Amino acid sequence: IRVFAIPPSFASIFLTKSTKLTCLVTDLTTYDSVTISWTRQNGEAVKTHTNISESHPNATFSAVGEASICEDDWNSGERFTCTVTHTDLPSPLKQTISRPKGVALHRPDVYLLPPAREQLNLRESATITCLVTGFSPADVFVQWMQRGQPLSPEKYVTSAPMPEPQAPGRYFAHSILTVSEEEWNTGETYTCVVAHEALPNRVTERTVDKSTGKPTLYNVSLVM
Amino acid sequence: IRVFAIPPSFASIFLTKSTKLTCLVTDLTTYDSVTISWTRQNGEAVKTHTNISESHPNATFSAVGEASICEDDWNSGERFTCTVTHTDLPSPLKQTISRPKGVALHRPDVYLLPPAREQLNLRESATITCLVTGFSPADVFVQWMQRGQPLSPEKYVTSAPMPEPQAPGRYFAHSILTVSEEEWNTGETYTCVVAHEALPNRVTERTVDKSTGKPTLYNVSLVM
Amino acid sequence: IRVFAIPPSFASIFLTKSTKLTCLVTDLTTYDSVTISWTRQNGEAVKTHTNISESHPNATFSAVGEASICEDDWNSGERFTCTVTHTDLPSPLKQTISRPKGVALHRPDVYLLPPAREQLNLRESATITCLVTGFSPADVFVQWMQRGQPLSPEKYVTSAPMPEPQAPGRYFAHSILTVSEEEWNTGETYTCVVAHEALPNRVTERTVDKSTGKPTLYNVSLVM
Amino acid sequence: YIRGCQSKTYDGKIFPGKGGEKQWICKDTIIHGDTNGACIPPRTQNLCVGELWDKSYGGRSNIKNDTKELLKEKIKNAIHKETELLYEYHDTGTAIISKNGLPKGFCHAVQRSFIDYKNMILGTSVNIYEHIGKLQEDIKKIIEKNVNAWWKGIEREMWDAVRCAI
Ligand SMILES: *[C@@H]1O[C@H](CO)[C@@H](O)[C@H](O)[C@H]1NC(C)=O
Ligand SMILES: *[C@@H]1O[C@H](CO)[C@@H](O)[C@H](O)[C@H]1NC(C)=O
Ligand SMILES: *[C@@H]1O[C@H](CO)[C@@H](O)[C@H](O)[C@H]1NC(C)=O
Repeated sequence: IRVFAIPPSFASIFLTKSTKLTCLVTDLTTYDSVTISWTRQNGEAVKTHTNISESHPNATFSAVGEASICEDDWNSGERFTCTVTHTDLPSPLKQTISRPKGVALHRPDVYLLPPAREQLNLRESATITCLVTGFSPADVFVQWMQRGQPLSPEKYVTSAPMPEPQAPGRYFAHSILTVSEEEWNTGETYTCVVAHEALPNRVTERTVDKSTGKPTLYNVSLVM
Repeated sequence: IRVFAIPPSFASIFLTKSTKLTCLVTDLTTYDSVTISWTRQNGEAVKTHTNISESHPNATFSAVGEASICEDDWNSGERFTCTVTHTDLPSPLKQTISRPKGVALHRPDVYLLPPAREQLNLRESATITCLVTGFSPADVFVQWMQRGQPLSPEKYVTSAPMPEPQAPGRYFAHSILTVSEEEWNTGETYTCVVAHEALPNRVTERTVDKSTGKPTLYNVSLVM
Repeated sequence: IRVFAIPPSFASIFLTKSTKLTCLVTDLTTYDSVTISWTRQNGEAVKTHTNISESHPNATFSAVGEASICEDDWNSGERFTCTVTHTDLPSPLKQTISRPKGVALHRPDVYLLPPAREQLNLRESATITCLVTGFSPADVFVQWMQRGQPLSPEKYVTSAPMPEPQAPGRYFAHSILTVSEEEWNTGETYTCVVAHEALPNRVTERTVDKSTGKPTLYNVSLVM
Repeated sequence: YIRGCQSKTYDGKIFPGKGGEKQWICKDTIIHGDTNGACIPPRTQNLCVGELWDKSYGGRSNIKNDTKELLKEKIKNAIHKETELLYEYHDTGTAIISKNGLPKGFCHAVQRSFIDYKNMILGTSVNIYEHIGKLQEDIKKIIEKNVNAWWKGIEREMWDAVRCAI
């Protein structure tokens, strides 16, 4: 008889530019007219909930309650309580979430590794991988862009952050973009904006043309 | 108390060169007379569990059973059942273990991407990344060998398999090996070994060093 | 009548992924009703043997008995006894075969020598040879993969292992793959995989490409 | 579904792509076709050969030893993928033609791609491109081991492929 309170992951804040509090209940006995409320440290009701789900057929409720809070309030790191009013429980079931403290911020290092030369030989597809290393906490949001315009989230995926083998307190995330080999062999940028808390401006980007590794001082060519 | 299934994975059997079936009974109190046996449908199987795990911080055991089975017998698709008989359980419970079926096999395409130029310029470390793309099912074991010798598991970390961006059924995994720039500049070929079901030889090896990217025919060098 | 049971050669182990055995025999009475059987020191149940060879007209009847044996059990070297009973000879033909022990494992060195320029100049063929030298166990299995797809045994011929001239314990072998010079010039990266016990993962690759082995003809030294 | 054909760029890379326009190949091959005034369209140069042809290290036909039924399936998948890629190319309004509710000129493009496939299997290509010649020879070998009769039999299924894609 607990409640799963999902904090807004930094990807959520960066995507929509707002802090969204969503608390999901679980393991609650079936009955109607069940209400939920969001309350911060002082206990004052913050915002009425929307998009409430119907009674869960699986006998375990999962109701989504959305509450909006000031960004700076969440950045400060207070404990925000999601009070669940359940008929069986004499007092409403309360679950609260606060962002982890400490978590020494370390700026990510964004290195793009262009496609392997033995992959372009297939002349079918290529995977520009935007390695991200040496950051904390384990919350990044890698977004790709071609020629400066965003690419649909279908084309790229971001591996979950994992502990870095070298530095214990740092993590590394690894994202790839599936590019067509023609679009790579023709000069195309394919930047990689990396969003993280530790960054100064909260976002950094690095581009990879076909010509990044080229010397830029001697266009040495081989011709029969 | 509840019996859970831990089928062997290609990461496990290939590393140990033997199929190790594991049973799991999560969070059972510290009691005596733990009995575990293994049986197929016919039931003639008899293996003895060894080295049961010690009490965890929760002060409750987690039953673990070690069994030896031929690779062919496991690969036959036969469902493996482990007998559980213990004092806390009111009645013995049998857990069912079998591999997923009806999944196509596609050979990986191990592409070995050398570290980005920007990272070497920092003269801090280099992360040679092994891109294992276009494979299925999502069970791959990546080993890093330097000069034909295995490297310690601490040095490299392998990303968990993730769905491929574009291809529906295929997956992709990344394995990064962190080494000093001096070692990379010297060149030891840092071979990446990938073990997967779909590989015709069941193992494929790739090689990279400082000299892979440099063109072979011309050695144009700019001097001051 | 004594059965010449053959152990499963490493080529059979790795090509078929299963341990298949036979009990070829020099025979006096051409035909008898009873068939082959296999026994172990543990006395476990005999495996099913089918497709026995027909009567040999010259009275030197040879019979085949197929059995499935665990690789680990055969790896341990435990002796397996072929038990063949016939009407003419009531005494079973008890003969035992085990993989020889006491031989040091030496890692093969695989060196893919490109075709002689005297051959490519004819523009009619290109015999790539996979020189496997230095492996102590006689067994070896060389397989050729062109452009990532394995090739049928018809295309390439693997020389039988023979003692090395200098080192007496070590052995050597050859495996020439012949491809039309049209294919060679495309640079298809013909790869040789050698299967041997001593190898860290039982298979190591060596890839030869039209570009490999080409020195730096042009060494342009632009100095300002 | 997946066949190794990338999004069409014959008349220009899809947005955000900018360049990549393929010009008309107003040239003829001395060995194959000798004198032919026909100019290969950019679309035909970018025809989704699919699994019939892999560009790895030059050009190598992927149907050296393929059964008649397998070849039909390969061509059906290639036509389906060609229809899909042409639809997404013209729907974004990148084809020079495309600059009912279908994208303007998409039906023209898909019909013409089907005609190009028909002439590829038939072997009567006006001008042989790099992928056209070897594929034509191999398809002639596979069927005759009469090509016109085969296509006159499977044309309904191949066009059903385009209809199913749509
Ligand atoms: C030389 O410069 C041209 C710019 O038009 C470029 O296309 C070409 O690739 C360069 N040479 C080499 C060897 O890359
Ligand atoms: C290739 O160029 C580099 C640049 O200085 C040089 O160090 C190297 O020796 C050259 N390769 C050979 C084989 O001389
Ligand atoms: C290539 O040229 C560089 C230029 O200084 C020189 O140092 C090097 O020895 C040359 N190598 C060969 C193999 O000629």
